[PDB]
Amino acid sequence: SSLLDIIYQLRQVPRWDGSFQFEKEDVSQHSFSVIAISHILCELKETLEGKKINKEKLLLYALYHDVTEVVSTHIISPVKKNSILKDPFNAFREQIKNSLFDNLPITLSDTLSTILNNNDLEIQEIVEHADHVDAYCKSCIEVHRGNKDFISIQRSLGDKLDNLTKEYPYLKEFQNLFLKDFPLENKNYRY
Amino acid sequence: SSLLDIIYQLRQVPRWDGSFQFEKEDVSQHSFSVIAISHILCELKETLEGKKINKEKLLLYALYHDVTEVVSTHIISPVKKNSILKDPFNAFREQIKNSLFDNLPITLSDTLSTILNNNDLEIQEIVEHADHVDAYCKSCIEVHRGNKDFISIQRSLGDKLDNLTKEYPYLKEFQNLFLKDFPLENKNYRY
Ligand SMILES: Nc1ncnc2c1ncn2[C@@H]1O[C@H](COP(=O)(O)OP(=O)(O)O)[C@H]1CO
Ligand SMILES: Nc1ncnc2c1ncn2[C@@H]1O[C@H](COP(=O)(O)OP(=O)(O)O)[C@H]1CO
Ligand SMILES: [Mg+2]
Ligand SMILES: [Mg+2]
Ligand SMILES: [Mg+2]
Ligand SMILES: [Mg+2]
Repeated sequence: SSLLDIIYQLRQVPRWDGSFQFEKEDVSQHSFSVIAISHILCELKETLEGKKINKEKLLLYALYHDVTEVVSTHIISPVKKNSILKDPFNAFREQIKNSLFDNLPITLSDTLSTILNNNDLEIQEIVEHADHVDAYCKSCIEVHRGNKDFISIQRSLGDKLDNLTKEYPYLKEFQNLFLKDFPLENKNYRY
Repeated sequence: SSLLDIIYQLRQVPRWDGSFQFEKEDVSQHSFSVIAISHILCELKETLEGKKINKEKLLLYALYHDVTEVVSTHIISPVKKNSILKDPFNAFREQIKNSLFDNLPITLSDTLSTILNNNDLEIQEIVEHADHVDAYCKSCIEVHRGNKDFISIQRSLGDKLDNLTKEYPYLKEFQNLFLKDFPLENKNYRY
């Protein structure tokens, strides 16, 4: 099976192609952050919208949400969202899904296929929001480092986030708890 | 709350201090790999040992299993396992747990405390094994890159892994599925 190799190979997939970064980011670091953000958003959403989400499936979906970029590489959204490329890249992403996991036990094989082809719309939407939050946070850290080239990136991500908070109250709550002073200049928790 | 800041601050915590690495590894990359390994080990263990594990708690424990290293930094095991430092570092790790998460909702606060102070012994043991597997895998990748300085590291980690496979059949199965040709020289799945 290639599955363990793929998990480590995600470190070789860079994000933010074409932008100067003070800190280079790979898909594994991004996915770690998306898992944690997805968990936090889930807890907030459960309490506000009065429900219980299946966190096993949510966390596993977040964990593997970008695993196909080991084949496609990471195509930045200004490129992937172009009308010329939008549908073909989703079709390509779908082709990678249907091919990735071959030499496994049916316990793993079925469970891996279930995760990749997940049709739980709410879990997909939570991870999509977590994905946007993480992109915003990265842009905040770069700006904080002094990277003027991410100012316009932070602004458009922040504008899209603001609009999402008007429609998803759990995102507004997340914004209020964490995204108003981010990152922290004083990491008091270290001392 | 410092929780979101801490999630990103784990990128500033390096592993393998005092060893030459061709690729520098941080706690976020390591934790991503441990989450995925913990999931795979859990599926194998469930099938072999005839049970169902609560994967929500397992994955969340793996996710945060090294979060206290944002305060302690990452102390390598030859140092932390010295008889002089063994108990004090665990006491220190415990002090960090009881202090980390302050300004949260009780939904988050209680859930975060539950995860950190988890007393499910089996979940702790799965993550401990995943942690050893990840260390072995890192050592395999470095050796594969040509890093002769990790040969003796790979050997001792491999020896400890071999002994663990004699006592935990799900680890032997994992070894048979993934750890016999690792990493792959031919990443055929990319093409
Ligand atoms: N303004 C931007 N300029 C350049 N790259 C960007 C920008 N915004 C995002 N990226 C990169 O595309 C990746 C994912 O972005 P996203 O998740 O926020 O957008 P969607 O794919 O969800 O539409 C992100 C890092 O490479
Ligand atoms: N032989 C070694 N030489 C130097 N550093 C090591 C070695 N083995 C492990 N490390 C580093 O200690 C970290 C964790 O190791 P571990 O998880 O396998 O050992 P335990 O803490 O579980 O006893 C690891 C990377 O920094
Ligand atoms: Mg996105
Ligand atoms: Mg993503
Ligand atoms: Mg360990
Ligand atoms: Mg660890």
